[PDB]
Amino acid sequence: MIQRTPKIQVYSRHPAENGKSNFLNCYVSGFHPSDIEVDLLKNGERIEKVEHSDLSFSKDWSFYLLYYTEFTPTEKDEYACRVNHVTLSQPKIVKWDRDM
Amino acid sequence: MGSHSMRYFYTSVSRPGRGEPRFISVGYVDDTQFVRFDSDAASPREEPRAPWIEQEGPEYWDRNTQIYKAQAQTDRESLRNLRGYYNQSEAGSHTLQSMYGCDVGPDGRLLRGHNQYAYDGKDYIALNEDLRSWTAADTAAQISQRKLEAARVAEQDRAYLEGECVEWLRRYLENGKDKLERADPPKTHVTHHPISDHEATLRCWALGFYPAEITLTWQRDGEDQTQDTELVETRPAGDRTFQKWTAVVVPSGEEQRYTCHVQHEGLPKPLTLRWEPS
Amino acid sequence: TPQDLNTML
Repeated sequence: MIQRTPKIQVYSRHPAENGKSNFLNCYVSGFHPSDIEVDLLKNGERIEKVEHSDLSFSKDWSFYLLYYTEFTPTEKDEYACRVNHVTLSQPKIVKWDRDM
Repeated sequence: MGSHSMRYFYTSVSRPGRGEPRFISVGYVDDTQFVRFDSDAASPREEPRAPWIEQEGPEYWDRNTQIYKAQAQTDRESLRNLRGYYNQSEAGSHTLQSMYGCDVGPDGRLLRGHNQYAYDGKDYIALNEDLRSWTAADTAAQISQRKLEAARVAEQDRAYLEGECVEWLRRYLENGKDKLERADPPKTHVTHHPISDHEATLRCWALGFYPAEITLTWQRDGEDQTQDTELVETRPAGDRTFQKWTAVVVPSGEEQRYTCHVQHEGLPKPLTLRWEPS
Repeated sequence: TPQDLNTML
């Protein structure tokens, strides 16, 4: 165990448009070992219906997973991804920015 | 490079005090997942994960289920063996990963086969490109090599890689033809955000593309830039396509000196983009 | 289709 900490991107399936249904994605990659905890947050609160992809890995043996949920972005609502892994002292939160 | 690949990815993870090791497999054709199996599922079975595989009969799912169940049991023995080879205690969690499959050209002919393994994320042993000999990473893997040679595994792997692996990949490519042999080009645009009243960020976007392989590069006065640039990892959209962007910080007033170059299999010709102010 | 071998290390 040299371990590797996850890279984290938070983004939407389609370009965001206020009031239009879409999917919110949190893509975690580059990590080892494979146990990981990922939550999607709306205004700091855990979203309940979140799905994820089947565990797979890259050529360098690092794992990746996509977590996703349906959502309708607004001007005001804030979204984020919260990640915990053995490699992190405390969970990491990455805020959704609609231009990233 | 009208070429295709089939890959299987197996992950076995021990968890002392929390049951026996979990085995997960997934199968891909190119960047498209098509099957899974999870030993932690309420009733473990190979399951379809793409529309074109659903047509396979019960004999397919039953056989493959049996294969993964046997392999899960054998990985558990491998894990116990590996713990002994490295003189490790019983208390810790360990991972054994396997990845294998075949690459074929436009005509369906084998280009290359693969069958290799990692222990705790580090290369452990690999079938060489010859499909006859092994490369072991250390003295522990040398023991595994000796066992693999005694059981004549490389011979059997050669026969799978040159035979079934290519014949099934060909079958999948024909049955999923509409998606698997379709390249979707990127939809591109460049955005501009002032950082300060003397710098701005130019961000070059590619969306909706398939397969995942792409190159996005920023040039200044036609020379590639890696200085004052940020490039994110290609990421899945969740509707089979991928996304990527690259950004560069530029001096205000110098935007016209910057071009974004995009290469993708779906593109007849590479694109050169610039920021176009409204 | 996966390989029908159950290879041990």
